[PDB]
Amino acid sequence: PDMDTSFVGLTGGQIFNEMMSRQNVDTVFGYPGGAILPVYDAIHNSDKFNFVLPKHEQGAGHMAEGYARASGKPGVVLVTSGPGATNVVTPMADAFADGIPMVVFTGQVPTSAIGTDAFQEADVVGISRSCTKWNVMVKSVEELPLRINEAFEIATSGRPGPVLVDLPKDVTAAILRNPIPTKTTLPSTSRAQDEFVMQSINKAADLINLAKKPVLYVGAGILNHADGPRLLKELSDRAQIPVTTTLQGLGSFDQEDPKSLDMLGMHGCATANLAVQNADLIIAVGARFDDRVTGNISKFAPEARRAAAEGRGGIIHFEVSPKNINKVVQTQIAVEGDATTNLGKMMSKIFPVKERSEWFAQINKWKKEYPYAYMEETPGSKIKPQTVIKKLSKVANDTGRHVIVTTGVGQHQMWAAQHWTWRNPHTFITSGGLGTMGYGLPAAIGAQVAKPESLVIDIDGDASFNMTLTELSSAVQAGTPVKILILNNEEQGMVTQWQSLFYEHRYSHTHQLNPDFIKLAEAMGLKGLRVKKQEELDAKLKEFVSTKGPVLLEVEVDKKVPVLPMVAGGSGLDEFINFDPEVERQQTELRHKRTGGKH
Amino acid sequence: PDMDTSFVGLTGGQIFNEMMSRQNVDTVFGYPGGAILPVYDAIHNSDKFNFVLPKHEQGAGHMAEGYARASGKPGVVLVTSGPGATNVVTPMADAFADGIPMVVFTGQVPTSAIGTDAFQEADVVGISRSCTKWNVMVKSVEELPLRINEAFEIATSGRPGPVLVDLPKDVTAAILRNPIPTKTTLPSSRAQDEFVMQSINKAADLINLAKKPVLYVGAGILNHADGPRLLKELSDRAQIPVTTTLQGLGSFDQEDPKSLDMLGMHGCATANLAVQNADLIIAVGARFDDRVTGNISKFAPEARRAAAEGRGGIIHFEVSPKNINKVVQTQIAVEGDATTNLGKMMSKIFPVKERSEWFAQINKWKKEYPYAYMEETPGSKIKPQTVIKKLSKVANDTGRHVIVTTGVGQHQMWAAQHWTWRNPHTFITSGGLGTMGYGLPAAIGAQVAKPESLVIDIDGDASFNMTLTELSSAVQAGTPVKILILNNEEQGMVTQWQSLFYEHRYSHTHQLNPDFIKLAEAMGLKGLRVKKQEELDAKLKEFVSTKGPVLLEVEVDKKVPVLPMVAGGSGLDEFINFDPEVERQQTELRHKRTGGKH
Ligand SMILES: Cc1cc2nc3c(=O)[nH]c(=O)nc-3n(C[C@H](O)[C@H](O)[C@H](O)COP(=O)(O)OP(=O)(O)OC[C@H]3O[C@@H](n4cnc5c(N)ncnc54)[C@H](O)[C@@H]3O)c2cc1C
Ligand SMILES: Cc1cc2nc3c(=O)[nH]c(=O)nc-3n(C[C@H](O)[C@H](O)[C@H](O)COP(=O)(O)OP(=O)(O)OC[C@H]3O[C@@H](n4cnc5c(N)ncnc54)[C@H](O)[C@@H]3O)c2cc1C
Ligand SMILES: CCOC(=O)c1ccccc1S(=O)(=O)NC(=O)Nc1nc(Cl)cc(OC)n1
Ligand SMILES: CCOC(=O)c1ccccc1S(=O)(=O)NC(=O)Nc1nc(Cl)cc(OC)n1
Ligand SMILES: Cc1ncc(C[n+]2csc(CCOP(=O)(O)OP(=O)(O)O)c2C)c(N)n1
Ligand SMILES: C/C(=C\CCOP(=O)(O)OP(=O)(O)O)NCc1cnc(C)nc1N
Ligand SMILES: [K+]
Ligand SMILES: [K+]
Ligand SMILES: [Mg+2]
Ligand SMILES: [Mg+2]
Repeated sequence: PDMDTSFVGLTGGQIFNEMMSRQNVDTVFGYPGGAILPVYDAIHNSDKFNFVLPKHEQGAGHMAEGYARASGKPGVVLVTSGPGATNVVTPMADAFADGIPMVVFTGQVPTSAIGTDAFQEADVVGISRSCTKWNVMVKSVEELPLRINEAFEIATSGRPGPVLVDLPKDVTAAILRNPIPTKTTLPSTSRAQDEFVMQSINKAADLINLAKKPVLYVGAGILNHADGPRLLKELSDRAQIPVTTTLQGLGSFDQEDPKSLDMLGMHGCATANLAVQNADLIIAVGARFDDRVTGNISKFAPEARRAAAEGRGGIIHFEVSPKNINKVVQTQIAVEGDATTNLGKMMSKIFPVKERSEWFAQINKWKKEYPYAYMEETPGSKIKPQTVIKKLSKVANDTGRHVIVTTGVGQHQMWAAQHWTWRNPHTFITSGGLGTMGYGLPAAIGAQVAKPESLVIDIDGDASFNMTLTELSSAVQAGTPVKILILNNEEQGMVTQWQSLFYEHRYSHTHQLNPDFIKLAEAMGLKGLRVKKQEELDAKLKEFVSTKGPVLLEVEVDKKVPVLPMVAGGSGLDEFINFDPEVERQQTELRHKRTGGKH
Repeated sequence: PDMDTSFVGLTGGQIFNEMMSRQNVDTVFGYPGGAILPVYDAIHNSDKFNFVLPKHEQGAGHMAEGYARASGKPGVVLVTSGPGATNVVTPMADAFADGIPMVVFTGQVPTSAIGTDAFQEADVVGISRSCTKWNVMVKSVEELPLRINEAFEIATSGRPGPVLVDLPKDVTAAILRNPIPTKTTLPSSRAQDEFVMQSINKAADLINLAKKPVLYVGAGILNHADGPRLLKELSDRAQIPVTTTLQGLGSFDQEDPKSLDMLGMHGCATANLAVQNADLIIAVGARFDDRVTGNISKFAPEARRAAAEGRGGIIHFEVSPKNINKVVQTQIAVEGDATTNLGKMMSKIFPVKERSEWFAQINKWKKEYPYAYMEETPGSKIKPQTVIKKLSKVANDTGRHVIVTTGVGQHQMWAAQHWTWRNPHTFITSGGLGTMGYGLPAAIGAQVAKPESLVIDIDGDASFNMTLTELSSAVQAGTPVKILILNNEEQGMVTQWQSLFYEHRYSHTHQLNPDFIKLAEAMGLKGLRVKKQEELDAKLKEFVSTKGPVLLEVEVDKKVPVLPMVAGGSGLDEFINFDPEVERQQTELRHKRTGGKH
């Protein structure tokens, strides 16, 4: 084994510093602690990268995710042992669900104290086993470079995800006394395989060229390659195929394009859902058929399954991970690998399509029939959440700046998804798989660090905001001019919505006492704005976006407004609840009675 | 009968409600979520117990711990799946380290969706395996009563600890269609009893033979209502000096002349010396962790010789056999509940007249190595230690029951050192895991447990930031907690270590703080601040007197080291002491190395 002596003499901590440089890391989010001190002393005043300090490790994790989402690079986290480590479990679980590249370094007690119920000791490798693509505890400093390189490679390959490297204090404080393999200190296809993939591509092209009512079901995977959107559009334009995206796919397709069906799924656009239930061929690109998208699985894509049975269609799946191939529904053709790459190889085999009048006409009728309708403002009423999104979307867009939107979890999140006009990739950063409330703020901060020149807006919910509102000061300390928008309905919207629907309006502990958000913002060091009256919304939104420096804008919005359309329970994607002003008014009455006038 | 049907017809959620009643649960801390909704609908407006809502599940967990610590009852947590569950990992790990009784119920996706990478699904049982005494996923509603009972029993027996019960939505929503064994619904040795007796005997002999005996007491003594009482008895009967661990504070009255105070890396010098010179160490409810033993090979040197010459050594009253002879080899091991065995051993103890020789040496140390520090000079900043002493008196002079919670760091050590501990179950601090942010949420839980008590949270600025959002929860729950922030605008304990071991190189140990007073006001509490020495007394009195929750920020002197200190490979007797000169020279050294920034 060829040896390297360049790290000989350095401490684990110093080697760590050098590896961050070699891994092209320009930002690290962390919080110091005793066990990890050897590494902190090493990166003290280091100019190899910028360090962002949160008030809580969970903040660090979510900042790393936001950063990764906006930059495309893996988010690096550096925390101490014990509580410092357990505090980043949620962010890891979150990054694991949404496939976000993240390398988490957790300090650990000295190897000689491990297993002795030592001070601030935790079985981090054990705890994080199920919420990381891979993890490891570095046994010796000689092993450090290697592990760091494996971590970054695993985190950024296949389906991106989080990895954890446990760093024992004695290992990071130790000095390298031995030369180590040159390989282990440097970063980073079968002919029959590529032969097999080309075969898959040909079969997929054959099916596409045969389809009469095709639909592109696009997900996050298309955004893991710079040319993803470009090729997706080319395919769409070439074969005249309408496109629908998941929550994590928004931004990949231009919603201004006539062929846009918008988001599909539980709270998706009726047109998109209808298109999916009636299509003879579903081309899934970088999407995992999760349960918030498929509706009742036995009712999913009936027309596509029928087409399959008749051998004239079905489902094509461009998936990068074998774990998600044929996991939820049986597919006819599975094109393994990087979606974008395979779309590029397949293009030339796709026959150019002149038009699909029938199909598009049907889709257009649904578009006229099922828009994202809702109860708009009326004289004297409170501001409507949906209206805020629509307006902010325009104001933000009219600035001509690059816009990135992050959100919390709940109704506001769904309305942001539905009513915002998505056009640019890597501009919507939201927690979908795990759905972590409190993701909004810290994610926005990370995103702003990744894209300093972008207008980063966090469309949050009051309950979600409370979870991590302490990072508000971090935004100030980090110099991230994030714009925090709070759609305040003084309730846990998404939950109350379910309680309204399935629990006869019995709201069990789903209404919390909020602090004065404006005074809070002021106390934290930001500008604070509030809006109650419809008349002032436009002015405030403009001041909000225009303000230089971090700013928080609270918008008092109407309460108990349900998010629609809605497919839940055993309903098929085409069996959605539609908005009805008459029914809303009826439900309202029924609510006041059932809650004894409480809500 | 053998079979019980008092549940047939009920939903898992309703059964859960009934079980909380049967388990004598009067408080539940939680946060709703989709997966756990069936249980929330069931406990809706339930009058079987009070529900406390935090802003974050971590808050719920720490509130449960504080509640458990102050009440003696297990803390019950109810959260949803996915993020709701992962958010209580830290509190569980914490409760696991300090042996706190806690039953955590986490909602889970329907059994039919488990393993499909379902919405808000997490392998909770897997994640929490290493930080819970036991955990389980309820497979069916028939199994619900059983699991709930096993959980509470395991959480409250042996060495208390946290347990987690995973509740699948389809299980809690399901209706019980089958009658279940009456036994399973009701809230639930050997001949080793001779070995214990033999031990209790040999220990009593060894104690009656000791010349320089020391009582090294821990949290274990507080796990029994008669612990403190029986501890004093033994101490008085055999005239033995008593030193307690951080988690032991409050089990022994520090007013008694036989009190050595706290031992350990930041413990009283006298306490450490006594331990190092003792021929016999009686360990009661303590696990010899590294923050106490110092350099293990240099620990209890005289106790060793006494052990080698068969005239003493180490006696250990431990409930968990796993912790016996885990750190240091003991001579006698009395298994079981410390309090119980102390009662059984009492009579076999010869009533000592006096130990004037031992006490002479001990009182010699007390006069020489007290908790000294650089006191306030004119115009200088308020000293953290002073605030603690002053508050200790003010709080005490109110005649109310006082409970103190803290964050993690220097302020925590100063609270331990300079407060005069006398009542059991009055100091609630995170020691094993040492979780910053524990202070506030713990105080809230403690206040819920003891409504009439004056609950004070002695926090640090950095620690406070971690969970400062629960400030509004305090208001919503109606818990008039008193939040004290010793603001040194730094991560004190870490800067102290950076000053000591890393040549005054403060790497990311200075966070930007918000306006604590405006923060408090925004959260709905009264906010007070103190900068001048002259106003400290007035503010402390107003602080304690204020009705309702209140926060007081006291600007204190920065870069103040917690002493004495036993770090690295130092034995408990090789501690660093306070020196006025040494400190002035250290300040100048810090100024030179930092250009003048610190
Ligand atoms: C309250 C709430 C409501 C929600 N409502 C909806 C809704 O109505 N509709 C909806 O769609 N979502 C909704 N979501 C989000 C949902 O839970 C899922 O997180 C999301 O739909 C998953 O989208 P995705 O499959 O595109 O992305 P991912 O879950 O990230 O999956 C991407 C898939 O693409 C693969 N992949 C990754 N990279 C590549 C590559 N380079 N080449 C090829 N394949 C690749 C991955 O292996 C994976 O299988 C909601 C979330 C919450 C919290
Ligand atoms: C910054 C910081 C500084 C610290 N500094 C110090 C210091 O200077 N000195 C110090 O002492 N601590 C210090 N600590 C706390 C320390 O880390 C340990 O948490 C603490 O000393 C453990 O005390 P304990 O053994 O009494 O309690 P535990 O750790 O709770 O252990 C109790 C033991 O008693 C047993 N037990 C429980 N119930 C019973 C029963 N009913 N009958 C019999 N046995 C029972 C248990 O099995 C266990 O072995 C510090 C913590 C932090 C965060
Ligand atoms: C929290 C760090 O814990 C260590 O990793 C650790 C654990 C068990 C035994 C010895 C050490 S050690 O003696 O290698 N290191 C420390 O004890 N460090 C340490 N750092 C800080 Cl900032 C505070 C502290 O103690 C109160 N202790
Ligand atoms: C978050 C709870 O998730 C469920 O446990 C879950 C998981 C996978 C598949 C079906 C369900 S389900 O159809 O039994 N329940 C729900 O889907 N519930 C649910 N509750 C809320 Cl408050 C919001 C929500 O969706 C946006 N969904
Ligand atoms: C959640 C968490 N993150 C990091 C640590 C590491 N840590 C232990 S003590 C300490 C010092 C800072 O506290 P502070 O509240 O400012 O009080 P001080 O020590 O200054 O009195 C730190 C950062 C921890 N214990 N818990
Ligand atoms: C409560 C909940 C979603 C949304 C609620 O409220 P919010 O005010 O933030 O937004 P709206 O829905 O009211 O807009 N689900 C459980 C949950 C608990 N805890 C965490 C960290 N994440 C979660 N998803
Ligand atoms: K849209
Ligand atoms: K004391
Ligand atoms: Mg809300
Ligand atoms: Mg501090």
